[PDB]
Amino acid sequence: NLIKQLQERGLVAQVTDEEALAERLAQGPIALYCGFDPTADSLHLGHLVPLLCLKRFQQAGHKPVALVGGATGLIGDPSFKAAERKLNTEETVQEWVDKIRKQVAPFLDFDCGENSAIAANNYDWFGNMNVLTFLRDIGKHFSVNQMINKEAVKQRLNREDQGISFTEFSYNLLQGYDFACLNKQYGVVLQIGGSDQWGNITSGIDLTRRLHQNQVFGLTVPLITKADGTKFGKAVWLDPKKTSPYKFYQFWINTADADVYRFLKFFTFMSIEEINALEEEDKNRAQYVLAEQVTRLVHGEEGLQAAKRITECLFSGSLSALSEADFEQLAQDGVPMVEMEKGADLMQALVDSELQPSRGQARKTIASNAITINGEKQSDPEYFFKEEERLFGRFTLLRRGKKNYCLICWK
Amino acid sequence: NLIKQLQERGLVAQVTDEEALAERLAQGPIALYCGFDPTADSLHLGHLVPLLCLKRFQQAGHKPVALVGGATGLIGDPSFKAAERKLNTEETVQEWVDKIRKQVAPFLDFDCGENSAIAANNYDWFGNMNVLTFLRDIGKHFSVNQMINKEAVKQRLNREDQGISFTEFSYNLLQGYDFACLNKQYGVVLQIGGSDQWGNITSGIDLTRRLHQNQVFGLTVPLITKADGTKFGAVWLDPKKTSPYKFYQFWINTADADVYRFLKFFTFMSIEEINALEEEDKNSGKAPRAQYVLAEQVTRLVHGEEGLQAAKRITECLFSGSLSALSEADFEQLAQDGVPMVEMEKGADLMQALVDSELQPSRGQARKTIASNAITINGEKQSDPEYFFKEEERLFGRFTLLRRGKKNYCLICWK
Ligand SMILES: Nc1ncnc2c1ncn2[C@@H]1O[C@H](COS(=O)(=O)NC(=O)[C@@H](N)Cc2ccc(O)cc2)[C@@H](O)[C@H]1O
Ligand SMILES: Nc1ncnc2c1ncn2[C@@H]1O[C@H](COS(=O)(=O)NC(=O)[C@@H](N)Cc2ccc(O)cc2)[C@@H](O)[C@H]1O
Repeated sequence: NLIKQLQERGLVAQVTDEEALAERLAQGPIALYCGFDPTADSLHLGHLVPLLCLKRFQQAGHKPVALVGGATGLIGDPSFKAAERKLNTEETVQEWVDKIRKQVAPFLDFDCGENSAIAANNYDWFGNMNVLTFLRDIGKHFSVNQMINKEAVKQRLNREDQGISFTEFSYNLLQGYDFACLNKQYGVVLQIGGSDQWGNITSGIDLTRRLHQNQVFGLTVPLITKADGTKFGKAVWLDPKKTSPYKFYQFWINTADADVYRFLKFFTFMSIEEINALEEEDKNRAQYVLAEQVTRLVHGEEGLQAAKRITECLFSGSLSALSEADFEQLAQDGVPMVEMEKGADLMQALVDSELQPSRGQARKTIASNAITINGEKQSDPEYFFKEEERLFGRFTLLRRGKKNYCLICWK
Repeated sequence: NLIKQLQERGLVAQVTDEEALAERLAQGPIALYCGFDPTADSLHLGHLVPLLCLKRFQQAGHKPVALVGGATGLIGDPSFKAAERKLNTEETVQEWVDKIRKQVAPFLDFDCGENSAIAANNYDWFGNMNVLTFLRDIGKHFSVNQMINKEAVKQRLNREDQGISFTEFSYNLLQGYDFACLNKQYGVVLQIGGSDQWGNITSGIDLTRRLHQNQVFGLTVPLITKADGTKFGAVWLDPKKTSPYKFYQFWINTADADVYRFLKFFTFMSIEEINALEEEDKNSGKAPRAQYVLAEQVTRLVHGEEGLQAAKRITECLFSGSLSALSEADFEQLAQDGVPMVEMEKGADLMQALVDSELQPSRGQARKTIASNAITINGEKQSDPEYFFKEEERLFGRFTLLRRGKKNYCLICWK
């Protein structure tokens, strides 16, 4: 039983009429969906949780529908959001829709027969829907009394200064209708999402009964968090131009022990048997396994190898294996960086990079043999960089002591 | 000062930025509007209060716009309504729209130059409006925190079983946008309505500022009520719903505590004439005659001179007993709603007509009441208990009016 398997990974927050869903799942392939709103040019790690859950259902033989909210992204989901969001333009949302659709696509199989993935966009039905049609055909089925009692919008209905527009309050009807629309178009009988989506999902379940006299189900995944109560993603984007594969990999390497086994369950396709065996062995490595799996999953074999090669070069101080693209990752977000004019001396580099507070202090630090230039020791306080030390004519990696790095990017 | 004149008739509940509105009114003609939703095939007396107020503004030189809610009638106004209304069909609402627009038209002047009245319909702009456009362009300007606390809908938001749909909750936004539309299309700067419309009006004022960067105003008329606290069922303007006779009699029977206020609300008599009529009644030493004046004015206004003459002829014939002056059309007003009526098969005796009309409990009782000379047939006394009606007594071959005592009537409609 797939629900039982997901419950064992800790991937089930809530599920509607669970016994019936397990029976329908047991009978044969179902169509299911999860929606993703375009509120940025990329998804982050949080979005990856239900995205991989769509693939977990596909691996079990079910048909995943990945919806991108071209219409809902023009409205804004208020669910457990403390503040009203500014509206985004139609041009910006369309740009984001395209980027998200393309980012989701490699996570699912679009060519595996009957259960092949389908990309959907709710702008296809809301983009031309008349307002009186929406209010009469959809709105009459929604009770404002029940809407104001939804946990997701309750904290917004106490004081107007921390309030909600009619625009964001109508959001629940759009996602509610999306479920009914996918049920009629594709026979979708299940919607998944994170726990904040519970109220938007149950509205679609109810609306599908009222509009199409069909029974549909809901399943939420817990919102993934760190055990120490801090905010998850200290954000971690899927786009390599926002979070480099190296930074992505390092985020996983540095997972706390209290989080590492839970993260392996949420973010990898490793069996529950191997994760438990990995946990027992360490009680009498997991961060390394987690980093390898998720980095290869998001950034591919090439991405994982670049992240490992950069990590190794920084640990060893030997930079010969680094390519120009590797240095681009370091400058982006890998190590602290400073832009400098060619001709600057070593003292000025240490001051401008904030590795040293003054030229006088930097002189003593250099003379003490604390500084490396591309991994090589340089103890002449009066030194000027050689042209060959400007790797790819652009980069020079400084290190103070055994671990304090700074990348000089030459103008 | 038009606002002050309306305040003296008791026709002003609330006014936004009153000094600025009075200054705008004194500068020259303005364009104003009032909306009427199609929830029935006719307007009633309540709807007549703001409709006549549109005419009062027109008489002062202003330009009235009478909007009929082709779109809003497909949504439903929840304002101060205890229960959620069922949605009406597009075909039914269209039929009602046509009937209401035609019923409204004779009350305003459509041919008096620059301030000629205009007929409008909000279906013109909502019929082709996309949902994302409405939600973004209009909806972003509305706070749900403020909406749920509006007096017109707050009572609906405590019991789920006695609740409000998103459909009816969205209504305030539609009427709000209508004011922005009429401001842009016709330079409408004022909306009037009854006091239940205050919140729908102020939403339009705020939205016009946000969308068109224009200053507009609101003025409400008090909801006309009775002094005894009872409900002001309905008295319709359509003669096929409320006959001119019944309409006239409703005004005749106005309570003394209500008659002068009703003159101010429902007629175009000057405040000086109404005050002189109250003064005369206060010093006459007899019962008031103002009800007669009110009945003549409003019946002539709504049903014309012909309607008034029919109501008076029917009243006079019932009072005199002599029905010779009654036409077939007059008897049809009586059968519709003038007096209680019963359908009976020709051949029924007087005793059975008294029992079936519920004028008597039994034939045995009917026998004694007939013998006591308490029964009239078409105003003529009939004291024979064993009497059968004559063919000549079935007026126009199908009407006989029975009366027990001085006022217990029943029209027999012969089959
Ligand atoms: N930290 C996290 N852990 C687990 N899941 C997480 C998460 N952060 C985000 N998610 C989930 O990732 C998904 C996409 O996030 S989202 O774009 O903010 N979601 C939304 O705004 C949905 N209303 C989108 C939507 C859903 C269905 C529709 O028919 C239409 C639109 C949601 O299911 C959300 O719960
Ligand atoms: N007893 C009464 N006394 C005085 N005025 C009364 C009344 N009963 C009804 N009215 C008024 O008669 C007018 C029409 O009544 S109604 O058809 O119920 N009105 C409505 O439902 C409004 N929402 C119509 C409307 C108004 C403006 C728009 O842009 C669109 C529609 C309103 O101004 C109402 O306040």
